[PDB]
Amino acid sequence: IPASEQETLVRPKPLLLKLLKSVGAQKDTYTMKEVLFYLGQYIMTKRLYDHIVYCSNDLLGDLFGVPSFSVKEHRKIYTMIYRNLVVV
Ligand SMILES: CC[C@@H](CO)N1C(=O)[C@H](CC(=O)O)O[C@@H](c2cccc(Cl)c2)[C@H]1c1ccc(Cl)cc1
Repeated sequence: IPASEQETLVRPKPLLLKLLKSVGAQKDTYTMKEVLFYLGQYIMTKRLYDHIVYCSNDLLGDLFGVPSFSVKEHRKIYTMIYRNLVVV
């Protein structure tokens, strides 16, 4: 993962936005760095993470389309996030 990826500007789809609205200020456009941070906070505050995040229990599962995933497979995490947003 290159560092430039954090700068990508994105518009969340409603379900991603609903999730971000529980942890951060609402706005139309976010950086990827913000999205990952808010998802990070969402996961830790709700204790979906202990290297596995368990989310069949949670909206996050519907978002990502998985019951769980490893926090170390960053490529796959980006892919799952990307299908819930639009790059601007
Ligand atoms: C779930 C806790 C948060 C705390 O920063 N978190 C991690 O523990 C691990 C740490 C790591 O393995 O480097 O992944 C973080 C992260 C940062 C940036 C991009 C990605 Cl794909 C993951 C990052 C993370 C953010 C969002 C998502 Cl969806 C998954 C993991």
